[PDB]
Amino acid sequence: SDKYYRSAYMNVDLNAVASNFKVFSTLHPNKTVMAVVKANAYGLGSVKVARHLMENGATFFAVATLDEAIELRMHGITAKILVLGVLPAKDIDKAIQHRVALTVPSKQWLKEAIKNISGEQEKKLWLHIKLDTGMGRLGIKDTKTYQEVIEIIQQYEQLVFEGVFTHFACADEPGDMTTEQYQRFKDMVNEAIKPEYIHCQNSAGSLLMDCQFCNAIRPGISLYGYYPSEYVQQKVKVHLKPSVQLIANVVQTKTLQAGESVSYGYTATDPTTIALLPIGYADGYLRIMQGSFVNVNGHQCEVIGRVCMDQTIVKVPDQVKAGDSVILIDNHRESPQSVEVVAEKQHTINYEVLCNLSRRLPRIYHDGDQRFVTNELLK
Amino acid sequence: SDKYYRSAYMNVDLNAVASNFKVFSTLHPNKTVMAVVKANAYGLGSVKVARHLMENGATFFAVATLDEAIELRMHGITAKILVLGVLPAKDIDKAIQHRVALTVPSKQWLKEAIKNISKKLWLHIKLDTGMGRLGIKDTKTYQEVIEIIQQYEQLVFEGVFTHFACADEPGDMTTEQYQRFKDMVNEAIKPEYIHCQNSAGSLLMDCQFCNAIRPGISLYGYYPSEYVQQKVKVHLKPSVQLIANVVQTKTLQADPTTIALLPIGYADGYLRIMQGSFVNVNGHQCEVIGRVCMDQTIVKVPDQVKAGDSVILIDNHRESPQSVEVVAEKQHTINYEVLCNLSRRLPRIYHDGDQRFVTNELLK
Ligand code: NA
Ligand code: NA
Repeated sequence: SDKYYRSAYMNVDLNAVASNFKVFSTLHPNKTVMAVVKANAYGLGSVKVARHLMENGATFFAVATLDEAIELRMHGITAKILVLGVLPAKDIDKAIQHRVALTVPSKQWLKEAIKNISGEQEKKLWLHIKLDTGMGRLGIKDTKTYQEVIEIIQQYEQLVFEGVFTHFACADEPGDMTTEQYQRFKDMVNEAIKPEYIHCQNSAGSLLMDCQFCNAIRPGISLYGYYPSEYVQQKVKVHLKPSVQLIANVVQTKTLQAGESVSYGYTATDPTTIALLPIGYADGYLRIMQGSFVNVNGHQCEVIGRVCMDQTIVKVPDQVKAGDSVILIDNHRESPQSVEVVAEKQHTINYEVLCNLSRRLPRIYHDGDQRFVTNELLK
Repeated sequence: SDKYYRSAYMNVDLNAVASNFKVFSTLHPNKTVMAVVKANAYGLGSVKVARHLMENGATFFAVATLDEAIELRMHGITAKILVLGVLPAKDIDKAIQHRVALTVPSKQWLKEAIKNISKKLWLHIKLDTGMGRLGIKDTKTYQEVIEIIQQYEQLVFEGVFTHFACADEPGDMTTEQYQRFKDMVNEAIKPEYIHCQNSAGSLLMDCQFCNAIRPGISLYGYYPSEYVQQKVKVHLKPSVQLIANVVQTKTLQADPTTIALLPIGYADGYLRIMQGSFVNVNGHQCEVIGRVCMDQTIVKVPDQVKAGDSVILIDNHRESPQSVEVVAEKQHTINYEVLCNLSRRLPRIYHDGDQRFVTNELLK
């Protein structure tokens, strides 16, 4: 548990994350829940959330990069880990060494990966084949090439065909694409022997459909308590618990008299108090947040002037003083400080709001009565 | 040096940072250049920049938070360090234990802080000279704050400073505040460090009264604004490149085109709004199409592009269509934020004349 010396931090509720995970376990009781903790678990912290989820029965995680995988491995995570991106061929030995499964996006990739397998790392190379079934980006599109890759894997005892998966492009919105990909997926996967894991659903897909054919699900943002779109949120009645709060303590206040002003980038008409927050755009509270409202001791206050790199200014009631807690992002969907309202202010989606949260912010994890802190600057 | 396992990274040119530093040193020959390495040296990695700058004459550094100062201390930085932000009383002792100078924003703050004192305390007093940016406004209180320092042998009045609000724009405001600053300072004993200029102030004025300067963004090769760029001769060398290699290509039908998939996305700081931008794939300007994803970006490319080819997303030139300022415009923000957005997920590859060194915070 790291120390921190600036009252600006994120509260991460691990009980909320464990509830969300159960919601998914409960919705799909016959499937393996492959917890997606890529991008540092969407800003919350891969390691701490992964440890926590393991203590609650998670046996499989998905990340974006091998760096993310080795990071969980260097911190005691022993569950299975699948890398969703394409590993540079050179690094194949490190995946083998660290027991990390890998995505095969193409035949070419597999062929180049084999060539870089020196014999120093002799454990198995677990492989999940990615299939392209719709808005084709990454993955194998034709069944023939798919059989050929499987056929290649079967020449080497060291390579295991552990999974096959696909990703939906529009599942968080109305349309027949998703169901069209699902059928395309089965049509590809049926023309060859099935591997252990068959997974096609993200958060949207898992909350909206059952997909009996896909024995593993990959919930993401919803683990952290957020709906992947308004459509899904208004569609299903499952309850997800937001897990994040962004907080800052007022460090100083000044009273402007009518006629006096302050220049952070504001002139007062009546007597007004201003509070100085030690948080700014380098923490991920972007400049475009100007004019948004934040919660001070219960009341909505306006963010004035411009947001600076390390400071933010707020028009507040006179009684507010140094030490008062300010909630910039709250843990409730129907809140003027919800991740969604902030995303709207940033003209983006909830994913990016959490992702912008910089390393300069400590993560303070809550589990029942327990409290623990991670401060990257001092790690 | 750390390993890294995704072909996406930042090239941080320390030789460019050292030159920019010498330009300021040369421009203000007899001043201390208090190098601003706050916010992880605007995204470049403060530990490596500070260490590199100490090897080139840097004797004083400025950060935004005590965590930032302590981080430098943990890694061998021995020079002076001033926390520009306001540290509440609680943590003062740790600023004393670690030898970090602090900012006195008010008398309330000082008086109060004279209670977590339980080893010198180096204080730089902050004055509000007209724009409001919180600080002591009146000479009286200014004189009262010093007298208070004089009462404790452990408290040291090391400096006084102010922040100009509009040095990046034209007008007399800066000058008028520069005068107020003098008027206040000349009414009390003068401390060893007197500083009033940021990158802008440093590039545009001489300010002989102020014996120290605080360049920040410009140390890294960026002009604080176009107006400053169009008014000064001084040439700054941009120090950052953002690169990714194409992981796979795919050809589409219905105009038919080839798309390239890059292993970088908004979780790395290449924001969603970058859709519609251009990147440099082997000298070819290619558009970023479709939605930028958390981990991937798709670029419209000529059919001759292939897996493994390098893509420049942010280039180390100002004139370029991938300059930090062009990216800033696309992001409807300022160059400073483009740099701060770059995530911990990106490895920083430092260049120091064919000496390469990597920092991968994930394996660190
Ligand atoms: Na095999
Ligand atoms: Na003294």
